Amino acid sequence: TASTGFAELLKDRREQVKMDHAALASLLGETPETVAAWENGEGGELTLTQLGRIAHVLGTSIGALTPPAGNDLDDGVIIQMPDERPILKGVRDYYVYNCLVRTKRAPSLVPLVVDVLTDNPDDAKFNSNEFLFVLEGEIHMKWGDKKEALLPTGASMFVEEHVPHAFTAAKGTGSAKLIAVNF
Amino acid sequence: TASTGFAELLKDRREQVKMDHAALASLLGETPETVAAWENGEGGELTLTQLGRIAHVLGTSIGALTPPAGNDLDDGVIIQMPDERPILKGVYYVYNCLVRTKRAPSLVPLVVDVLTDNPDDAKFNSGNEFLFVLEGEIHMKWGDKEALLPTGASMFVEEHVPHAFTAAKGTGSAKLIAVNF
Amino acid sequence: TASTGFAELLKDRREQVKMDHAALASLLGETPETVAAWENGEGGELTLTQLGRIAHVLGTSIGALTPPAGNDLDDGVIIQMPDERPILKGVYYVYNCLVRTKRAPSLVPLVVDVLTDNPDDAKFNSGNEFLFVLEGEIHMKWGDKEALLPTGASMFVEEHVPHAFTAAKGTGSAKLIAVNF
Amino acid sequence: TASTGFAELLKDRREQVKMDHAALASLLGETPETVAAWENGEGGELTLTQLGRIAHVLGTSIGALTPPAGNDLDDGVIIQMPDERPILKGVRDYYVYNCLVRTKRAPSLVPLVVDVLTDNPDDAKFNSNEFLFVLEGEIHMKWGDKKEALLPTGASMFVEEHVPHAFTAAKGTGSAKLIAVNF
Repeated sequence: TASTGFAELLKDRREQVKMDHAALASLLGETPETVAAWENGEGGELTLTQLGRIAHVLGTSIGALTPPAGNDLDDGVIIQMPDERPILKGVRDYYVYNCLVRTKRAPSLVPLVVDVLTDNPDDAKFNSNEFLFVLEGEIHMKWGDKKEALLPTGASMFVEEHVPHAFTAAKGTGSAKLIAVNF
Repeated sequence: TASTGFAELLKDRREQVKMDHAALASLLGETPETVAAWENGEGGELTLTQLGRIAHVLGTSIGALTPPAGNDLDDGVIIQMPDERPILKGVYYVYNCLVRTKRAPSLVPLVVDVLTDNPDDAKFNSGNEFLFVLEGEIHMKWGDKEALLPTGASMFVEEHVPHAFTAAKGTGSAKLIAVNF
Repeated sequence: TASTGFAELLKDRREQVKMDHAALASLLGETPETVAAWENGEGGELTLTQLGRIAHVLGTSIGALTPPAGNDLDDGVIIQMPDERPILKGVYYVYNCLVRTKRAPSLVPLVVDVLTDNPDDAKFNSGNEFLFVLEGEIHMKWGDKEALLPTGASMFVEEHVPHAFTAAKGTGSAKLIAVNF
Repeated sequence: TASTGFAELLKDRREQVKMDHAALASLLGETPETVAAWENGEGGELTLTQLGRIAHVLGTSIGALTPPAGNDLDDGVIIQMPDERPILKGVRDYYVYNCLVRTKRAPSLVPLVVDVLTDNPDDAKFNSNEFLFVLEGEIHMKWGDKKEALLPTGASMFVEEHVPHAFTAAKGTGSAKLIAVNF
């Protein structure tokens, strides 16, 4: 939880720097009562700005004083039925992003089924780790300076971070689909 | 800046999970305009609880949406003169805090004044820690082991290890330089 | 290069711990010339045991003294055509390995052919793993829990979690795309 | 241990990539017997070059197939008496490095007592995280483009990684000493 995580992390950092409620309260310009309260799990109303100041006085970051994402698994597993997929369209029309399962235990995991609706290579716009798999059709991949390659169904690829790239269905083939797993 | 840093990282994350303003807004019970306000540096009054909810909806943590500690160095250096040391009591023990930096938050160095020379009254307490015997003779205890450490002796203590120091029996007091990192 | 990488990192570490050739040599029972040979790219014949001793004397690990996996990317990209997939048997299970890279060693993706449609004969096995039901209906088990997953369903399984799949009872077989990272 | 660590890490990576002794042996051009042996703790004689090839085939690094530094603590502690300090002189004469305690459980920890024998600032040569404390005398610190500051006994400082810097005793004071803790 947020307030409880903050309460346990605040106390930890406080002592880590040899301060007692009195000492931190003084640097902060608050009462030992207040600091004691926060550490009792009563800081949920503290604002971003107030938190930044606390983080500054303790010489660390807000992230260091806040709990991790949390657990949303059921005995280590999380499942998503195709009916629950949130959808985002890249209108210009061009791409449809069908978001697959995600988890707070691995925040960087952003998997998707990307429908590639355009089959005009020249109409590809560079975006800028990721694993991909051609689900259906033929994909025309372009990367680097805004190289390319034509990939058949079943081909897989890895694109390193910061690598600008664009996807389009093979010219004339109409459309294509791919699984993109960002991680 | 906290508010500034959040605006940028919030935009990055929301975009990362393929969420438009409306979607995020819908899940939070807010307006798409309010989200755009946040991503514009106007999230300063957001409460810890709210940030947590925003983080939860974006499947990540508050730390992921907040900026790093910051930079308080002068071309890579930060210096502390002996007069600036904050002094904290261990009422027993006196902690004279040495230089610290937001670029290495875990660095907590100190000159510890060890005021008691009676091991029998030693009290155990307590990441990694490096120690150096600055003055006197230190009686050290740990485990649940002991050792007499003369001036100039150095030691390393791993995280979670209970230990205690006192000046050698009848020596009055001693000083340690402790570097927690 | 392994030999090249080692030469450089060996020099860096030895210097880091304030050791001259002679000192290192003394502790290893070698000559100062032999060490200079190593730091010159001539450590190719050193045995695993020896590297470990060198590492030990330098108070670090063999990994600290050896180069990273390397770079097999083409301007950040690596591609695998369906014909290049190595195929491995799970004799039951067929593992068609997809693209891998030395720049992300933990990435082990596959298309798994699930050949049995009898949950009773399911066998449990097994970092993080993302899965997608490519074809058919998958019967999944884990914990010590079950679930019927239709085509297009996606799942995430955390490290150390025992689980097993089989095609739905009487469906013959199914296919999964599994991404271990 | 090295051979045993390698045996447990090799097997781990092997299976991690779905291979059996036969499969890896084939890619490697060796017998399942040999690979089985290595995994039985019999690979201590493998050379650096041979290891690199194994690491290459398994698509990872030698470090990923080798055990961590190891444990050299006594119930979490390691002590060094001033008599055991290894010494290195920076002759040009100029500096004496009295190495303090080190540990395989924190390899980056390199503490030292540095005797600054020169008191001619102009004779300071830039070296290029670290915490420092002036033990004795006055130190003249220079950093950045090959800024400066005069630090009295008891002052402490933090120097970030890659920051080129040079130390010298205050001009005319003769010599000085400092504790330098690299980490």
